[PDB]
Amino acid sequence: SDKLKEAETRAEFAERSVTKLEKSIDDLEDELYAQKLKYKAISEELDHALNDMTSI
Amino acid sequence: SDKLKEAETRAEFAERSVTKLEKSIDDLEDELYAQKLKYKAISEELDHALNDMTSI
Amino acid sequence: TTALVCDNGSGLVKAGFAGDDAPRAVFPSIVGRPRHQGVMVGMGQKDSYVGDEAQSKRGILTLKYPIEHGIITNWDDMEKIWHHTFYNELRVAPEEHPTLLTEAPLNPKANREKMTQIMFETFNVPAMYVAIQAVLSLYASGRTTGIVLDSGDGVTHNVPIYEGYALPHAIMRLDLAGRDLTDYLMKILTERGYSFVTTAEREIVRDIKEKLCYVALDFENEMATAASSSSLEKSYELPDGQVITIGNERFRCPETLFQPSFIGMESAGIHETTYNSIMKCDIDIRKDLYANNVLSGGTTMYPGIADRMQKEITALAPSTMKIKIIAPPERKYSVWIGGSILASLSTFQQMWISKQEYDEAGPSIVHRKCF
Amino acid sequence: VPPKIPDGERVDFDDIHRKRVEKDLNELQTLIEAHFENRKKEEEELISLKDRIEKRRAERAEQQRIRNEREKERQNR
Ligand SMILES: Nc1ncnc2c1ncn2[C@@H]1O[C@H](COP(=O)(O)OP(=O)(O)O)[C@@H](O)[C@H]1O
Ligand SMILES: [Mg+2]
Repeated sequence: SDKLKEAETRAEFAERSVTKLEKSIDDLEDELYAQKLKYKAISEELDHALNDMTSI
Repeated sequence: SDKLKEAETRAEFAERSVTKLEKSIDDLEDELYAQKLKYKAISEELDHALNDMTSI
Repeated sequence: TTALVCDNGSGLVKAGFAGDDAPRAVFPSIVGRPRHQGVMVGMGQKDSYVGDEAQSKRGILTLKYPIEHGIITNWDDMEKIWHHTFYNELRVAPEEHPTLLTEAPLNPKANREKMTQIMFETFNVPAMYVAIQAVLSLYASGRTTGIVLDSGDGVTHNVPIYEGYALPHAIMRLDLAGRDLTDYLMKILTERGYSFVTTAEREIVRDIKEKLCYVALDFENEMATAASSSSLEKSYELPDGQVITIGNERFRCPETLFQPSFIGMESAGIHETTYNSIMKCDIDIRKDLYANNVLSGGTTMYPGIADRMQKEITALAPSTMKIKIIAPPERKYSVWIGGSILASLSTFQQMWISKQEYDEAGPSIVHRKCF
Repeated sequence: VPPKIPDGERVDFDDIHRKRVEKDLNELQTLIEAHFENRKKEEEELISLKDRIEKRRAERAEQQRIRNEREKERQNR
């Protein structure tokens, strides 16, 4: 019984850790992807600016 | 016996998974920071350009 | 009170209160019913998404424009678009605001009469006035003469004006416009392997056309250069990945404007219908029209068109006249800016078609003195 | 008959100044101000925050290493 209680508690703690880590990963992923899209957009508008310079 | 075997086994899986998750988290965060720093270097390139544009 | 300067257009509805610089709400004019079945219950699924909402759910809709070539072919959808424009994009009830619609030249009468009948019966405005889309674009340039080429998305028309006196016998209306260029681009993209068929993917091809295509200064030299080097191939990322590379399709899509034989149209390009429109005018105002050629409308935003057109007209015109092409940076909203200026004038305040006048003469009042 | 516009007084081509010259300077100055404030708010704060998060990440790495090692030491049987 003692081993069972300790094991179950350790398991539950680790499980909740797992869930929270997943949520953190998701949020950081969303922010990083938004930054990535921002970077692609800035580079593309930069190139458009370069081509505008080429025009004039 | 069945219960505690199950619990310890799934807990070990949890520990290995969560450690893999932590490696994933660190790699993602560091890559995010590297990309963000590249972006800020680009922003300061643009800010030097804006200081030139202070010509207007 | 303030006047509502609406501008139906064909492809983008532009609206806003009179007296500002830019339209308040600009959104595509498409009404798309859902086409699949739908299994989630209580999701709050509507029966028709209009305006800019249907450009985000376009994956499961069948978008259909209610205005084909200037004329309006589906009156219920157009009424829905107007209702959306008034109530959700501006949030001003029409019972307390005059309206100033715009209409292409040489359009069917029934279209204009139905438009005024709707505005007076359904929305119940105090007074509405219909104006030709080119005179406004001439207002916005601050000129009073000049020949304006308003190449919209539905229809391209070329109205010459001198000293405020329009020349009704010299209006050359041509039905090639941005939509036909989108269809032709979608048709020539198939030469590399990319097939766009669905009415939703027409929007993707339109975005490709807007972001990549440009008008070549000299067509044959560009065709020769693009066939030897690879300095032109610009890539573009679809809404799901799988980047595509556009080669000499870049300047072949908008070249259709100057050679309408590409899409099988007989008529001459926009470079020669302007010269023909000038030559129909009197012999003493041709110099002023040559010097004050005005560009407007969305489709005249291609990078490098104000030079190609000038080169072509200089080739056609006599060598002594000076050819100048006015291409303001605010080309897209030029018609609406002109509409705002016209609605803000004090001299114009008594030209509105007041409701009591409509009650006495019926919808045919629009063709009468109140034009 | 074609419509006849009643005769007024004035003007035209005199609002081009009052709608152009305004934004010719105000818009440029305001956009420069916006760019300056946005860069100041964004870039330095983002780099500093990323450095802070990196330091916290390194501390988490040290804690993970210590815990993993002590648990492997005990459990090794
Ligand atoms: N920046 C651009 N470059 C090239 N083509 C454009 C651009 N913006 C708009 N267009 C074309 O012009 C059309 C919009 O024209 P618009 O002036 O809104 O028509 P309308 O006269 O009906 O308002 C779009 O369908 C698009 O094909
Ligand atoms: Mg138009």
